[PDB]
Amino acid sequence: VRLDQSGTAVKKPGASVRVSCRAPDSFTVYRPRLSAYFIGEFNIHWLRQAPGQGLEWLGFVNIFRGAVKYSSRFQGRITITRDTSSETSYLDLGALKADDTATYYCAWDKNVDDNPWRLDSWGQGTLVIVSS
Amino acid sequence: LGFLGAAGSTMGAASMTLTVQARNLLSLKLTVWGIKQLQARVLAVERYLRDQQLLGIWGCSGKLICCTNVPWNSSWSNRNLSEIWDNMTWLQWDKEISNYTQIIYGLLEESQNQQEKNEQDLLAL
Amino acid sequence: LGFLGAAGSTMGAASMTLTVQARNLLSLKLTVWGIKQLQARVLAVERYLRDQQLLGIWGCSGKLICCTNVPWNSSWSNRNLSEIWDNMTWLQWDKEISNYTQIIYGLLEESQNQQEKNEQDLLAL
Amino acid sequence: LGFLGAAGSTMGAASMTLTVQARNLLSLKLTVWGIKQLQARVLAVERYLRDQQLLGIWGCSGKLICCTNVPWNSSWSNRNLSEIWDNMTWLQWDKEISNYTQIIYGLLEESQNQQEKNEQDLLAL
Amino acid sequence: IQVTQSPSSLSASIGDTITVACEVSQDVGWAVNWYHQRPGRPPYNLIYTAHNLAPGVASRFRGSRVGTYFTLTINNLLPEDVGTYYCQVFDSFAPGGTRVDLR
Amino acid sequence: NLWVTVYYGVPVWKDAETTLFCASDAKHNVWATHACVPTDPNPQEIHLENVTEEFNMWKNNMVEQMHTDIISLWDQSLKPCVKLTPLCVTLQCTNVNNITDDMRGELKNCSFNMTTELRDKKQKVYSLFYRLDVVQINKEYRLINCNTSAITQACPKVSFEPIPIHYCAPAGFAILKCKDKKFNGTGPCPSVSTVQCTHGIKPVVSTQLLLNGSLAEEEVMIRSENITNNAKNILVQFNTPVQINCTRPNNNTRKSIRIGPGQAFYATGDIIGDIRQAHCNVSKATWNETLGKVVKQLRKHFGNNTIIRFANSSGGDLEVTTHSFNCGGEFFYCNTSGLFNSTWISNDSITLPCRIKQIINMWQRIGQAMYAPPIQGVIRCVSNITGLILTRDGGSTNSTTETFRPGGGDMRDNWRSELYKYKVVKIEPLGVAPTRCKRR
Ligand SMILES: *[C@@H]1O[C@H](CO)[C@@H](O[C@@H]2O[C@H](CO)[C@@H](O[C@@H]3O[C@H](CO[C@H]4O[C@H](CO)[C@@H](O)[C@H](O)[C@@H]4O)[C@@H](O)[C@H](O[C@H]4O[C@H](CO)[C@@H](O)[C@H](O)[C@@H]4O)[C@@H]3O)[C@H](O)[C@H]2NC(C)=O)[C@H](O)[C@H]1NC(C)=O
Ligand SMILES: *[C@@H]1O[C@H](CO)[C@@H](O[C@@H]2O[C@H](CO)[C@@H](O[C@@H]3O[C@H](CO)[C@@H](O)[C@H](O)[C@@H]3O)[C@H](O)[C@H]2NC(C)=O)[C@H](O)[C@H]1NC(C)=O
Ligand SMILES: *[C@@H]1O[C@H](CO)[C@@H](O[C@@H]2O[C@H](CO)[C@@H](O)[C@H](O)[C@H]2NC(C)=O)[C@H](O)[C@H]1NC(C)=O
Ligand SMILES: *[C@@H]1O[C@H](CO)[C@@H](O[C@@H]2O[C@H](CO)[C@@H](O)[C@H](O)[C@H]2NC(C)=O)[C@H](O)[C@H]1NC(C)=O
Ligand SMILES: *[C@@H]1O[C@H](CO)[C@@H](O[C@@H]2O[C@H](CO)[C@@H](O)[C@H](O)[C@H]2NC(C)=O)[C@H](O)[C@H]1NC(C)=O
Ligand SMILES: *[C@@H]1O[C@H](CO)[C@@H](O[C@@H]2O[C@H](CO)[C@@H](O)[C@H](O)[C@H]2NC(C)=O)[C@H](O)[C@H]1NC(C)=O
Ligand SMILES: *[C@@H]1O[C@H](CO)[C@@H](O[C@@H]2O[C@H](CO)[C@@H](O)[C@H](O)[C@H]2NC(C)=O)[C@H](O)[C@H]1NC(C)=O
Ligand SMILES: *[C@@H]1O[C@H](CO)[C@@H](O[C@@H]2O[C@H](CO)[C@@H](O)[C@H](O)[C@H]2NC(C)=O)[C@H](O)[C@H]1NC(C)=O
Ligand SMILES: *[C@@H]1O[C@H](CO)[C@@H](O[C@@H]2O[C@H](CO)[C@@H](O)[C@H](O)[C@H]2NC(C)=O)[C@H](O)[C@H]1NC(C)=O
Ligand SMILES: *[C@@H]1O[C@H](CO)[C@@H](O[C@@H]2O[C@H](CO)[C@@H](O)[C@H](O)[C@H]2NC(C)=O)[C@H](O)[C@H]1NC(C)=O
Ligand SMILES: *[C@@H]1O[C@H](CO)[C@@H](O[C@@H]2O[C@H](CO)[C@@H](O)[C@H](O)[C@H]2NC(C)=O)[C@H](O)[C@H]1NC(C)=O
Ligand SMILES: *[C@@H]1O[C@H](CO)[C@@H](O)[C@H](O)[C@H]1NC(C)=O
Ligand SMILES: *[C@@H]1O[C@H](CO)[C@@H](O)[C@H](O)[C@H]1NC(C)=O
Ligand SMILES: *[C@@H]1O[C@H](CO)[C@@H](O)[C@H](O)[C@H]1NC(C)=O
Ligand SMILES: *[C@@H]1O[C@H](CO)[C@@H](O)[C@H](O)[C@H]1NC(C)=O
Repeated sequence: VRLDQSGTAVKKPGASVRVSCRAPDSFTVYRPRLSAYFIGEFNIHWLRQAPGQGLEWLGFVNIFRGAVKYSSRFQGRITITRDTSSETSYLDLGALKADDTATYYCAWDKNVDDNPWRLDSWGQGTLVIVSS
Repeated sequence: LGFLGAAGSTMGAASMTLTVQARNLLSLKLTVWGIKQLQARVLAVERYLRDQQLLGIWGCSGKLICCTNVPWNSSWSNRNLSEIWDNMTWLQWDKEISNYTQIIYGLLEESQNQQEKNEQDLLAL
Repeated sequence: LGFLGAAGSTMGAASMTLTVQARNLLSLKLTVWGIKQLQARVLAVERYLRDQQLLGIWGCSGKLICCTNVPWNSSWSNRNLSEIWDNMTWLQWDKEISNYTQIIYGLLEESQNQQEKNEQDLLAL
Repeated sequence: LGFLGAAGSTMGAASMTLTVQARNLLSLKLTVWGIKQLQARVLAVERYLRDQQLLGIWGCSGKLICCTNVPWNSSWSNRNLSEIWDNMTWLQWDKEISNYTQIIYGLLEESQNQQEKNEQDLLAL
Repeated sequence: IQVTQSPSSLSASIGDTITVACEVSQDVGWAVNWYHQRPGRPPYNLIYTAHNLAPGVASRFRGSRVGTYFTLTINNLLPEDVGTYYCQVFDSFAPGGTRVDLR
Repeated sequence: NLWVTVYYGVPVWKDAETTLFCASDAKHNVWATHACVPTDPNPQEIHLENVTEEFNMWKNNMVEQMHTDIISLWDQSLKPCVKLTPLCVTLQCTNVNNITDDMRGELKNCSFNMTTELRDKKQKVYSLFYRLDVVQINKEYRLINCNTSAITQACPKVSFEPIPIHYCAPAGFAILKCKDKKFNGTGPCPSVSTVQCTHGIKPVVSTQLLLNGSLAEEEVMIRSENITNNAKNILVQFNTPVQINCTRPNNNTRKSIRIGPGQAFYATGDIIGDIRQAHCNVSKATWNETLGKVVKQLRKHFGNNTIIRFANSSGGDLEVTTHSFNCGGEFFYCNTSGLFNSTWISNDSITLPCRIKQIINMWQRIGQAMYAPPIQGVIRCVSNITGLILTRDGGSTNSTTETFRPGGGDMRDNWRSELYKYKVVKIEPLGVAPTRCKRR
């Protein structure tokens, strides 16, 4: 699936940043039994990578009902949501520090039982720079 | 061979491979495909049940080839046994005796009923 | 005669015309008529199969009338053979023994299983 | 006992009370419940009928226990008879034969057919 | 759930065979995924559940689990495979990763 | 010398999946119990012995099948009901009188110009709507679901109250029930008994607290698939029920509005008496004791010296953050922060605020949304509460304070608790065995 992502961003320390990841024509599945469209139970994961070191996991949003879950050491300053009408997912990171500057990826997870924590399609990556 | 393999063969050849083709007699929402499949399945089951009951009434249930006790009236076909068993195919033989088919079924049913009643009478003593 | 012809007749006639009234036990969109017809056909098939399985359990499959190995306890009925078979209709006998049917069915089932086991053990020689 | 009563028991106890579960193999608008129940009933009848097909092709129709005339090839299971019939329940036995069913099934039918043919050739004299 | 990866970096010439080791402090079963990131390029999955190939990846990568040890064999290396390999488990991710480059 | 023999009626089963039918014992209700075949008063449950069967609650097919079945029942039930397309019109909405501090702007007095009986003249008609059911553009408001999906109003006659349904496999199939009280989610169950129909299953609709569930026969039980996983929801099953009341103290009166030739739409008319917030009452002592039991049974999976902290929901849509459930015919979304606030370490009743929505789109379906009809009079619904849907938040390996929050959302996890001890088996009554016999 195509995962468009927002353009690069620059913010000041102590501000908030908003990153949007769009996955057109992928929020809905077919339930052939009822023969009706439903909202899929996919998980939109969010990953971050500082320049030089390996990736890190921020959170994920199950889009079926907007359920979320964040990493322990980011809790209290990151909010994750999705808009099913626009088929997009929004990451709102608040109170960025100097070390929070990095490239952020949105990842798509089919949430299949057989393969736990699998990301298939990745966004182009949005680089966010924080400084004064 | 397999299913219907020896259909055009002789009575002699075909009369020994009954099982290979008798075995294959039995092998969602309310959409068009679903209802068609369900109707087809129940129709196949009904046809097989009709045939099995027809076997059962003449006391041949569970027998591929059973012997009977009703004489073969030559009016149906006066051809020699060897001729019909060494040259024809089953389709031709069936076509020949198509119109003489209900009568033999009735004779078979009456003969089996009479034989069963006689057997019960004998088993009484 | 015909279907249910011997219904008013005594035992003697009815016990010889089983086949004539056993021959007719078995004889596309989602419209009300269509669904009613499909349910009716499935119901007929299910009833026939239930009866046939009950016959098969008692080891009498393929037979119109079969003899068994359990005796007739006088508790079920004390009426003698002669008037039973020359005096009353089948329906009257059924109404007379209807409330005793389950236990006798169980008796036949158990006896048939025991007889089959004994026959297998004897054949083991 | 009851349905599947001897499921965990050994071979001997199960082989004595087959009929308790043999007898329990068979027992409106177009809404969801209606179609679901209809499919369930048709599927149950079809499964029982396939079972009856396999039994009839082996010449054991109506018999809970029947014997055959083919050798038990040791390549399937070369284990002592007494330990098989006093140790392993039917489930474990199936789990140790499940790879080898189809072939033996075919053998059965073939033998049966051959036997029938031979029997017919004997009875023509 | 701690996850570590070895070696920190390695090098191999064209067409060789290499292995990368991932050690998980717990028995997480077969739920291991490996991800490859070319420099200046978002990473893409190549192996999931540690023994089943991802869509659209050449068959030269074959995974394997030996207890808590996880590794895959990379054969006949060609120079579009130079990059960074990370082994991810569950929520955790391997710090650093392994950098593979030609010599 | 040995010969094969077939054995009809052999007791051999295999794992299989097959459609099962409902059966309930006897007013129309949303579950078509009038179509279920009646169940026998005394099910012929049969105990077994010396038999061990592997159970996998998380790969069970029954749960998915029954979820699909419930979805179909819901869709077919609301299909032949009055449409509500004309309601998507401009609304003139004012703030509403005798209201406490918990209803500041919650209720909106909205008037529109719905057509009268004949489709030529407009009539000014007023009604009341809940603030979660309107969106601003006195001011102008529109129904919230007027730009994404159409609205259909459930017929007021049919009730949504759950009714127990028994699941019966078709002929030739059996349902294996595991009676092992200590049996966790996945594994062999030594004490397994066959049956023809499942026990009373109440298709309840809830997200955070498993209302009206089935209690475990021993100490509180925790179940999960790969409990190491964060994502996988952690099923809980209480031994002893935790009473809960969750009433609405208002006295709203229904009013009929003729929106077409015969199609009538029911609106919340005037409210007789004052207005008070809907609330849930839970006896604090019982909830505290239940939490103590659950943390005692939860320390086993992590260690005796670990720290367990109950935190409220992380966030998301209204149906997940708060405890959402049906009662009497009205949907409730109740703030659950009052419960999951404890920080367990090695008379009075708590009250949970609630809010009421009238557009319901559970099992999100792009194109349809139910308008819950108003219910006249006060509503009270005692509920037993049997299980929770907790999810372990992630944790850095340095610290050892696991935090549990009441997640959920998916109804499959909700329903896996009621079918946790059931499996479907296909009987294979054919078998072959060696024997000394040799058929003549
Ligand atoms: C978990 O399980 C519990 C079981 O205890 C459920 O509690 C039931 O909830 C329903 C839903 O409200 C209750 O049903 C209502 O009962 C009211 C009381 O009825 C009694 O009293 C009147 C006299 O006042 C008698 O006439 C009557 O026979 C009863 O003895 C009724 O007044 C309500 O009537 C409304 O609905 C009916 C149709 O059912 C309409 O005809 C009326 O006009 C009116 O609109 C209603 O019937 C029920 O009483 C509760 N208890 C029991 C034992 O069932 C929980 O709801 C359930 N929770 C979940 C989430 O599933
Ligand atoms: C929601 O708003 C509507 C519209 O205002 C309210 O209905 C209106 O209520 C008033 C109450 O004063 C009615 O006024 C009438 O006044 C005459 C005398 O002038 C009196 O005799 C009547 O008994 C009545 O009080 C008015 O007719 C009525 N309808 C309209 C169209 O205005 C409604 O009460 C409001 N509901 C809530 C909960 O606030
Ligand atoms: C389950 O296993 C036990 C033991 O393996 C069985 O107990 C046997 O019962 C019969 C019936 O009286 C005795 O003759 C045997 O001696 C018992 N076994 C032993 C080892 O003494 C039991 O029958 C099996 N089945 C059930 C349903 O419990
Ligand atoms: C966690 O999940 C993994 C896989 O999702 C389980 O590993 C087993 O993997 C094999 C692969 O062939 C499957 O056949 C088994 O069915 C899996 N086991 C189970 C119980 O499903 C692993 O067992 C799970 N549990 C733990 C504690 O790791
Ligand atoms: C349908 O209408 C709703 C209500 O206005 C829209 O949701 C709002 O969208 C704006 C767009 O910037 C947001 O700022 C608001 O926060 C949204 N409101 C809520 C309650 O989330 C929705 O986008 C509309 N959908 C379409 C397809 O037009
Ligand atoms: C549920 O109980 C079963 C019982 O067999 C557990 O399965 C094994 O249990 C033993 C000891 O209890 C462990 O050493 C194994 O690692 C378990 N195997 C697997 C595949 O889990 C099972 O772990 C229990 N599950 C839960 C969630 O408690
Ligand atoms: C809730 O409102 C209803 C509807 O009015 C009340 O039921 C009747 O109310 C009228 C006046 O509105 C009284 O004259 C009747 O006597 C009431 N019927 C009774 C009491 O059976 C109902 O009383 C109101 N609820 C409360 C708690 O006051
Ligand atoms: C839920 O508990 C609250 C606790 O305050 C109850 O509210 C009180 O109810 C009594 C009942 O007579 C009133 O006298 C009080 O004025 C109410 N408020 C306070 C602050 O005490 C409420 O009634 C309970 N509801 C249910 C359904 O149990
Ligand atoms: C929930 O409501 C029920 C019914 O109103 C309460 O149970 C009754 O409470 C009263 C008041 O103490 C007792 O006199 C009764 O004996 C209780 N039982 C019954 C059947 O009426 C229950 O206490 C409430 N739950 C709370 C407040 O947490
Ligand atoms: C969970 O609890 C937190 C605090 O314990 C709640 O956070 C408050 O949220 C409200 C509005 O949602 C804000 O006005 C407060 O400023 C927040 N306070 C803090 C300390 O965060 C949160 O709302 C609760 N969530 C739920 C679903 O109950
Ligand atoms: C749910 O209940 C919590 C209980 O704390 C509410 O949180 C408080 O909300 C009030 C607003 O009435 C604020 O003044 C407090 O600062 C909040 N405290 C905390 C610790 O968050 C919360 O607002 C309620 N509603 C939701 C949606 O969470
Ligand atoms: C077809 O005819 C040939 C001609 O002799 C014969 O040998 C053969 O058995 C017949 N049947 C088949 C199936 O070939
Ligand atoms: C009706 O009863 C009379 C009694 O005399 C009997 O002769 C006659 O055969 C009966 N009818 C039939 C059709 O058997
Ligand atoms: C609950 O019980 C524990 C001990 O069982 C006690 O320490 C605590 O004060 C009680 N109340 C709450 C709200 O935790
Ligand atoms: C709640 O649990 C108790 C426990 O005995 C039980 O008696 C009762 O029927 C259950 N349901 C209700 C509504 O109380």
